[PDB]
Amino acid sequence: EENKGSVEFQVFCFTNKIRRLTLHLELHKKDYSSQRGLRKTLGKRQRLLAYLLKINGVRYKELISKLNIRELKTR
Amino acid sequence: PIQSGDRIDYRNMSLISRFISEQGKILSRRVNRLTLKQQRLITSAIKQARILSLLPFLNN
Amino acid sequence: ARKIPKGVIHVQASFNNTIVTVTDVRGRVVSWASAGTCGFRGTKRGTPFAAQTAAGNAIRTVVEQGMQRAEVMIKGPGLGRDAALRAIRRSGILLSFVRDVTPMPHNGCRPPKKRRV
Amino acid sequence: SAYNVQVLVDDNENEERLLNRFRREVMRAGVIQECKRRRYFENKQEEKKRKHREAAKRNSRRRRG
Amino acid sequence: PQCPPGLRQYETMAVLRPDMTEDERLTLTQKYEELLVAGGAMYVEVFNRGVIPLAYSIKRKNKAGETNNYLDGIYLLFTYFTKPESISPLEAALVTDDDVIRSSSFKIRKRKY
RNA sequence: ACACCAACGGCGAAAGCACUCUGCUGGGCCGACACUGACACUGAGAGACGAAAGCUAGGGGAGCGAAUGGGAUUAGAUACCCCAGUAGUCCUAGCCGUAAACGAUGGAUACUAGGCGCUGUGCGUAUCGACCCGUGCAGUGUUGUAGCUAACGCGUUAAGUAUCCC
Ligand SMILES: [Mg+2]
Ligand SMILES: [Mg+2]
Ligand SMILES: [Mg+2]
Ligand SMILES: [Mg+2]
Ligand SMILES: [Mg+2]
Ligand SMILES: [Mg+2]
Ligand SMILES: [Mg+2]
Ligand SMILES: [Mg+2]
Ligand SMILES: [Mg+2]
Ligand SMILES: [Mg+2]
Ligand SMILES: [Mg+2]
Ligand SMILES: [Mg+2]
Ligand SMILES: [Mg+2]
Ligand SMILES: [Mg+2]
Ligand SMILES: [Mg+2]
Ligand SMILES: [Mg+2]
Ligand SMILES: [Mg+2]
Ligand SMILES: [Mg+2]
Ligand SMILES: [Mg+2]
Repeated sequence: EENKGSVEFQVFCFTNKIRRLTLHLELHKKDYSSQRGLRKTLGKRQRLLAYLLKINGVRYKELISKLNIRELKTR
Repeated sequence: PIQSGDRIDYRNMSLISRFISEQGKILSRRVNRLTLKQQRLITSAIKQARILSLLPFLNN
Repeated sequence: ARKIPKGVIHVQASFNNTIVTVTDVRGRVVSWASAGTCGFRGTKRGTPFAAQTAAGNAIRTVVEQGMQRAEVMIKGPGLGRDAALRAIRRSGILLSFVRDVTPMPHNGCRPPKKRRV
Repeated sequence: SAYNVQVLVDDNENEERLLNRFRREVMRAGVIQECKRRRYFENKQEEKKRKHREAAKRNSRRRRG
Repeated sequence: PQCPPGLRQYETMAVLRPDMTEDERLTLTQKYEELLVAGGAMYVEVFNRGVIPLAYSIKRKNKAGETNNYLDGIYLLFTYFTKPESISPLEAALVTDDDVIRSSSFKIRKRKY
């Protein structure tokens, strides 16, 4: 289905699992074990994005405008 | 040699009472010659049964 | 005073003394014998011998009431655990059951520290 | 009610066999060693000491004999 | 065969007072079957084994203030498929009743040894 | 506070985590090509977590128990022992950021005998379901060859042979 390994699909799966995790992190604030994972996965997504910005400028801008991902920290 | 062919639970009392002491203590894995996985499952079972008063903590 | 045919003997054995009480199944105390009440004091009060004379001393009054069968209750780590049983036997009273009631917490109140001696 | 050790004496009763039956019941549940153990408080360290000591004692007594 | 579509499998044991009739028992049955089915349970399978002496004496206070000391007991066994969301109230709803002296519920996992 | 289970066993980044159960969720590992195609490793600054004692505010207070008091012991005893016993230990919301926070061993990768063990799975065999055997991985434990080391020792979980960053 599409490419399940494609950059943009992966970044999506990540952004989505993160915004999902957000609710759990809001309800139970004392769970640090889970937050540590969040920070890890966010790291992954951020990496892929940096990579994709290097490789293709167009696909990148399209993607972060599409998935409502916050603009990059290289500015 | 000895083995579990039937699903072990808290409601098979025959089973669990094999692995229980006279005083109702749980016998160790080295004695019962069970795989670690088994032994754990037994243990939790025994505790659950103990709560449901199927087997006694202490005796009369 | 009360003539009761069957009752129970509680024997508490602690390290400093052993108490022996005699009762009946109604959960009612008839007569008791302490190793300290026999004219023993702190050291000797723990020895298995003082427990022997304690036991003998209670069973005096229990045959005086004319009782026959008894259960034995043993509570605590001390020496009299074994000693008292002997007197219960040689005092020529039928022994029904012998149980150990030493309480074992299953977890709980955090004990005193270790004496550095 | 409750009980730890159950020694029922039959009417064949003699003192020494009774006394020793009971003694081996107490050895069997390990109650006196138990109440010498809970007499005072132990930090986790003396618990690991006791576990290694006792467990490897009876274990090496099982592997030598 | 049993096949849940987006549900969790469950077992529940309940222990009831021995002083109960079969009509009061079936009324409880009916009631809890209804709570389950009202909670999205596809397949309510209930089974009964009543009147066994307990391992130990249990105490239950009533709404009438009674202290009830028991020896026997009524064991009700429930295999049912409910959403993980909806198992929440059931357990307390079992605790709250005076007739239910000891309740416990387990999730069932497939055994592989 | 959680006896037995408990084990030279399990998970965790570390701190740590154990009566039972349910629910929300973090990782791990394994087998298949299903896919992307170097997206890697490390990390100055910076951020999060971080035993216990401690502190602010509100609760809670059984046991234990600094401080404190009595009783002893002693030349003395502001200690050891005994009898009492307040903070604190517990919960909620925060602060503090230190420990022999120890494997006294930063991280990643590659490569170099074995023997005996365990935990997870996978394969073939054994029966056609439990073993059983041999094996493939992933971690974990004990002896030990080469080599290393001032010795002790370490030894595929290196303190070996090399490369990169702190
Ligand atoms: Mg003394
Ligand atoms: Mg690990
Ligand atoms: Mg999980
Ligand atoms: Mg290509
Ligand atoms: Mg730094
Ligand atoms: Mg902090
Ligand atoms: Mg603290
Ligand atoms: Mg202060
Ligand atoms: Mg005190
Ligand atoms: Mg003083
Ligand atoms: Mg006190
Ligand atoms: Mg706090
Ligand atoms: Mg430091
Ligand atoms: Mg250091
Ligand atoms: Mg084998
Ligand atoms: Mg390996
Ligand atoms: Mg070593
Ligand atoms: Mg070595
Ligand atoms: Mg070196």
